[PDB]
Amino acid sequence: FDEFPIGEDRDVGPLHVGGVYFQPVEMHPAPGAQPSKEEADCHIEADIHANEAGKDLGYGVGDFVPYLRVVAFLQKHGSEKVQKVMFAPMNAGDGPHYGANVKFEEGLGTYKVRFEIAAPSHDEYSLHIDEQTGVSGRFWSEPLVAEWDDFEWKGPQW
Amino acid sequence: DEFPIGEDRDVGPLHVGGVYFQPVEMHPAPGAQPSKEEADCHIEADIHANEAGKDLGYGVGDFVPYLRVVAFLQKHGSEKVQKVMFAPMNAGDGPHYGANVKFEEGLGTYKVRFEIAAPSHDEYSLHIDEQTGVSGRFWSEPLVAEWDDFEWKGPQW
Ligand SMILES: [Cl-]
Ligand SMILES: [Cl-]
Ligand SMILES: [Cl-]
Ligand SMILES: [Cl-]
Ligand SMILES: [Zn+2]
Ligand SMILES: [Zn+2]
Repeated sequence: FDEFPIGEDRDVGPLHVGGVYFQPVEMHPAPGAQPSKEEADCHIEADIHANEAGKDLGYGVGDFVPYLRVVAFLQKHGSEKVQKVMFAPMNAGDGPHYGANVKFEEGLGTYKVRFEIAAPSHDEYSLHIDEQTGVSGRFWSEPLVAEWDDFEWKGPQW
Repeated sequence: DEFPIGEDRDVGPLHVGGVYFQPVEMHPAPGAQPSKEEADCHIEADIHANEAGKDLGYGVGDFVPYLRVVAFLQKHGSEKVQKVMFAPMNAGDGPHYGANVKFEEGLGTYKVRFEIAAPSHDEYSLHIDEQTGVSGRFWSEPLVAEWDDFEWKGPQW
């Protein structure tokens, strides 16, 4: 399946973050309130793996980082409207990622695309912190941001 | 120093290993598990994708997140069953499903059963189109990895 880049990959805190988009997909079960394959303009995927700093949190470097809460914000240049898109964790043929089928509500054009990545919720994940088996790192409190100021929505490339 | 609960099992698309060692301090402290000081040990369920595995879109050896893992402990000679809710967490050696555990029935031989449920309906999805798309589907009833002769003789540390 052809993947198209959103922009340059980012390294933010303990995460390596990439963004791609491609034709809308059919997901099972259909996640949250996302548009159907027919209603969507495309599928946007956030590829999140631990980088070297991720090692202090106990992640294997280069591995997928689960239990995160990822939200994308889309804002067309010259517009005050901002779309807020909740990403969901899911598997495609090339493994897990956070993604969503999305509509570019203000049409064709240039958009600021921002991914805000929050650490797992308090009751959803833990870290060993004892000396013997523990980690020296901790999760981030303020959400990490990977953003692209000039993404071009030029319509389906399929 | 890690000790096995028994031999690793392959159940459906999962490679499941069970180990135990000294109790640990976790942050946040998960559900109702005993503290490092209160506990007998820490038990870990290591769950990674096997060849079957690939059908769901995982890479062989990848940790499989979003599962709901519970362990049932039953001492040989007793009718009592103790239930242990595992929680997802990272240790210095990576992500695992684990729990600090106090053996309510004490020293002895136990049947140890891990029940592994697929992600909740609203917590994970699969791309199912021909194009992007995976052919396997998550299991309905929990997968089981069981050891019937686990010997708990007290701390080995
Ligand atoms: Cl924005
Ligand atoms: Cl929270
Ligand atoms: Cl900012
Ligand atoms: Cl049992
Ligand atoms: Zn996706
Ligand atoms: Zn653990």
